Amino acid sequence: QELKEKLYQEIISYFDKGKMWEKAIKLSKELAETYESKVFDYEGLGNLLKKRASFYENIIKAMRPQPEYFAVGYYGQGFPSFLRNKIFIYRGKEYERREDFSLRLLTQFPNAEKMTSTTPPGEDIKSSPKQYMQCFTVKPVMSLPPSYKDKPVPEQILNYYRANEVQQFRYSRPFRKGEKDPDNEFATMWIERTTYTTAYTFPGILKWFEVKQISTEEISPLENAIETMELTNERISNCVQQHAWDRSLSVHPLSMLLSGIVDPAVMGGFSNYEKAFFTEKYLQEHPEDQEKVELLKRLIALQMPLLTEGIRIHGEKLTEQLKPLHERLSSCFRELKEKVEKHYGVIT
Amino acid sequence: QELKEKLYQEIISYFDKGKMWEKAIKLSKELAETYESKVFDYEGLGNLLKKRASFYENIIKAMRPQPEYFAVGYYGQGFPSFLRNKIFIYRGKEYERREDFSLRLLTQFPNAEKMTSTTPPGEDIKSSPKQYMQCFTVKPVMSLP
Amino acid sequence: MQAIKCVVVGDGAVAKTCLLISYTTNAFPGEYIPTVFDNYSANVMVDGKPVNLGLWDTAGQEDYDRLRPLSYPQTDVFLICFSLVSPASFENVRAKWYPEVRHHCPNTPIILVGTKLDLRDDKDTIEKLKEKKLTPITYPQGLAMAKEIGAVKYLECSALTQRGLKTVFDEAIRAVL
Amino acid sequence: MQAIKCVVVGDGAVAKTCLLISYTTNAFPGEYIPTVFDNYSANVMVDGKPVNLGLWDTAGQEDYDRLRPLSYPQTDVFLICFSLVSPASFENVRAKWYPEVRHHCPNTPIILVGTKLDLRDDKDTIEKLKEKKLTPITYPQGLAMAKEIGAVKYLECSALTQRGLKTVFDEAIRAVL
Repeated sequence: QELKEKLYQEIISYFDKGKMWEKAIKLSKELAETYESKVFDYEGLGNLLKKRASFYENIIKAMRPQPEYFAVGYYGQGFPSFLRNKIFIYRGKEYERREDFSLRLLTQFPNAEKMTSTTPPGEDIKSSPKQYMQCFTVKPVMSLPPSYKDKPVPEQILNYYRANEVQQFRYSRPFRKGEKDPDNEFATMWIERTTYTTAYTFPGILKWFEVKQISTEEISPLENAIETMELTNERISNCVQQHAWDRSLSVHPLSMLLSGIVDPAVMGGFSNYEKAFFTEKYLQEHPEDQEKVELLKRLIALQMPLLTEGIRIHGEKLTEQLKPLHERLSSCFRELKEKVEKHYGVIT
Repeated sequence: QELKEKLYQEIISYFDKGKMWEKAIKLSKELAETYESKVFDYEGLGNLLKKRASFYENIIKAMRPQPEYFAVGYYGQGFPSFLRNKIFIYRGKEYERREDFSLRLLTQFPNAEKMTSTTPPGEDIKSSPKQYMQCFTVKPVMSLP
Repeated sequence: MQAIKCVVVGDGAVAKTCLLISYTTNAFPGEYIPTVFDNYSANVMVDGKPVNLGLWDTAGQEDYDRLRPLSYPQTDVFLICFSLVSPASFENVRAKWYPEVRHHCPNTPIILVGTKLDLRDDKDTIEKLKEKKLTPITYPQGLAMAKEIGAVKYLECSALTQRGLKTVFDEAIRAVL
Repeated sequence: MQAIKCVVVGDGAVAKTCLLISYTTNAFPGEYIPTVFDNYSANVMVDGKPVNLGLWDTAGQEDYDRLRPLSYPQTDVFLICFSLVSPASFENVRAKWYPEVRHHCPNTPIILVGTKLDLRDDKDTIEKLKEKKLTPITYPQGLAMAKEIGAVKYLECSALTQRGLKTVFDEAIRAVL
């Protein structure tokens, strides 16, 4: 019993000096349950509740850096038996970039030959006596608890699961399939994402865990456009929700997002999508594939009220410095509204 | 929802000014459950936990007077219909003795005849038009969870 | 929290947009996804404290020249970008981009970077340029230009191998620091 | 918290023990349960604040006279008890109980109480006493004794009807107050 209480108070101290909250908060709930139900240790219970309240406050106030995630696979007979022909997904530290991580890993294995390709190696590299190391970045896949299903969970909480409690990992593979037009670069957009499955959640007992099953997919240009529109809509909604719940927040992210949405001057994606899908040429290309452009139309149509809300908040933060920027934003907002209403023929 | 939260905070205030703890502590546990599970109102949760800790401290430190318990039965046709031929167990207040309680009760019914015996009355006293009041002390029986 | 504002300018024959989108995406070289929108903002730091990094995607088209002068005021730093293997980019910088950007904000530290560092030493590219009477700009010319403009540090990055690009962005972030 | 110490003394022909145990039990008159042990302590207050009340049950036997003198020191109050209808109790108080208790603790407020107040006016009891050449002690004699001893307040209580017993204990508690 004394050992149990000493270990529990050591857990309390480490959580105090550990900045981890979610598991700490769950264990604090359990410890409060044990306190009230079995031992009636009221002072320790009160201190535990105070620390849990501090964790709750820090969740909303303190900033959590998002750890990066890199996939490293060691090939060749020169690596030890626990590194041979295996791939591990490494959890990067605070702001740790792939270049520094690769340099530090190569420092451990000077004999390692840095692989310059992400294509899986053949039998020759794996069976070669040398040391071959391949390091690249992968994107974690967020897994929310069933308790949070269908609920407006705060973004400060969702960002935790976006980089923690993750098993799956994805990466983007650009493939060229189509005419090489000098201007329209999106005419050859094909994506075959790499599916990575892990049996254990990150974080866990180890920073890195091996992959269990790997799968491949295929993304048509219509699907790629749908996914890009969904991602942009989610980003805009997240920014709007973050600023609507914040007061001393700069308008620079708003300015950047609105400038990106309004005028893609370097490469206009709206006109590229128009030429790629709205033209009858694509209908000849995709006779029976027409419902996807409907999804694109509804996605931009649902983007429109979000853009209106962004205009509202920008005008709320409007000043003399942002006067011409916001004037252009409003002018192009009206122009795009009229475009989507009349020229595109979509229904909002 | 606003009515519910207003009633809950009124409950909190009354428990603060009520010195009742056990039911207050149980309701505080339930309110903490509702806070953490549904609404995530962390500041109200923390204040609730502080008040529950104060209740816990007062349980061991503050002194609780034990209320006395007296059994009073009103007999005779002179009492109202809700007092006729019935016996009620009255919870005495802080340090309230049987003599003061009997005096205060007789003040309410000057026509009441103070019964000097604890033996249950016969049909004559119950059917008599007068007012007959019998007051005596009884011992509560503890029931643990 | 703090944010970083930086204006990146260049010509369309060098396509710094691909380099910028590859840096923001952090994808493996040769596997970048061009995106429809411009103005790639991100939250990436190097040293000191986490900060927000802003990269204003400026079009190289001459028609949008009236939209650029208002972005320069109230900006922390500016990034002038040119290519060491593109003499046309050097001429454009020396003629229009360097004088006007310097004129708009005379009081601001400036960082000069070189694009396509890999093709600077490429034998086939140099042969084609010499056939097209083009001379790859080397280190001494960039150093002389940096000393003329009083830049904090002249840099040379690449896109196919990303050589020094991370160092370039670290220097850009630490210029204010 | 505070506690009250009071020494109650008397003869065995009056039996103040029954009155004390009936008061401590708070039972209905005529339905008291005598108990095996002495020294009935209880936690009952009247006014001001809750306090602990102690009642040292002193035996009327003469053999235990050597055990009584040590209880008097460091005691808050003392209760001298006699019976108004028992001349023997009055004689015993005037001879032994009053002089010795007063001598032991000269500096302490004293309360004088009268036992069996109901039998003071009882016709049959008075007739039997007159037949036994006994005179019931009335109010003037008790008042004269109280004025002689300088008591704070002379009292008269009863056991069968508990007349004034609660008032007697309230006065005893408030004597210190």
